Amino acid sequence: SMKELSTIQKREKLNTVERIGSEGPGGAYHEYVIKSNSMDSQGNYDVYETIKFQKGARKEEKSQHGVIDSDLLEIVRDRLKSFQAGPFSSRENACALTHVEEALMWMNRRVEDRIERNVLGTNTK
Amino acid sequence: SMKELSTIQKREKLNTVERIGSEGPGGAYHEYVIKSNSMDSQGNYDVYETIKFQKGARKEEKSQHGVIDSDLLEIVRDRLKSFQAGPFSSRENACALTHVEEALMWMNRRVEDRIERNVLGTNTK
Ligand SMILES: Nc1ncnc2c1ncn2[C@@H]1O[C@@H]2COP(=O)(O)OP(=O)(O)OC[C@H]3O[C@@H](O[C@@H]1[C@@H]2O)[C@H](O)[C@@H]3O
Ligand SMILES: Nc1ncnc2c1ncn2[C@@H]1O[C@@H]2COP(=O)(O)OP(=O)(O)OC[C@H]3O[C@@H](O[C@@H]1[C@@H]2O)[C@H](O)[C@@H]3O
Repeated sequence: SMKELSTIQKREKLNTVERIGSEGPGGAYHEYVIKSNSMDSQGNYDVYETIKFQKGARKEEKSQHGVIDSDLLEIVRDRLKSFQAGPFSSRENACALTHVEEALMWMNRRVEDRIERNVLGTNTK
Repeated sequence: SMKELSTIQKREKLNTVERIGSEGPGGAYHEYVIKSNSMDSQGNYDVYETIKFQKGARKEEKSQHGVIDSDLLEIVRDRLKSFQAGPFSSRENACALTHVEEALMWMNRRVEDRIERNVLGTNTK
């Protein structure tokens, strides 16, 4: 099945984000589609992109390799840094960037804690 | 051309994220690759995914449609929400999720400000 995400942005959205499939390992969904909101005059949706996540903890049998959430945030972190070094910097970009980095820091704190407890990549609290 | 991002996570990374090509509109890069740190039985990457961004402000001549940064953050917001409803919820996930959402709110504050000033989709401060 598929459900569209309710996004924080409400107006002038370029793309919609769709959640594909059912809940899987960790309680998470593992496939998302980014799709143009509007069509051109020939009916084409210029953007139609699928992102598939790592599905199951990496050391567990039958897990499948994929993207991980920090990868996406690192890309947006780099984009925001570029925008701030470019001709159209803004305070909003500055604040978004700090929050994206703080998210990444919390995700990495989780990783390093799981390394310390020797549970990274396993289905263990 | 290609450059590996320096990520907040330093250890046990699933994937490497790379920036492809040169700086373009807005001072930003517009192509990123996510590739696994693991190889399959034939020495090919288990994961090799490419993200291409909206390139040029949307109303300018020759701009190209693509992913936008808030789409990626919305996917991560949904994943963290799922993790927090699932069997392996954690305090780090909750703090990460609030920061992702606050980043999305700042990004939307920028959008709505540019709408009010009638500059959204144009190369103007
Ligand atoms: N913030 C988070 N990031 C990643 N996983 C998280 C998480 N919060 C909870 N989980 C779940 O907690 C267990 C071990 O987690 P991790 O040890 O970090 O596993 P990892 O090898 O990186 O695989 C990650 C993959 O495992 C599955 O969910 C995991 C897995 O059930 C799911 O498919 C995910 O894509
Ligand atoms: N947080 C941010 N998000 C998007 N753009 C940002 C930004 N900070 C600065 N900019 C740049 O500032 C100008 C007007 O910006 P936006 O009006 O928001 O334009 P948008 O139509 O959404 O296209 C976006 C595309 O325009 C190009 O960069 C823009 C563009 O030079 C670039 O290729 C980007 O992918």
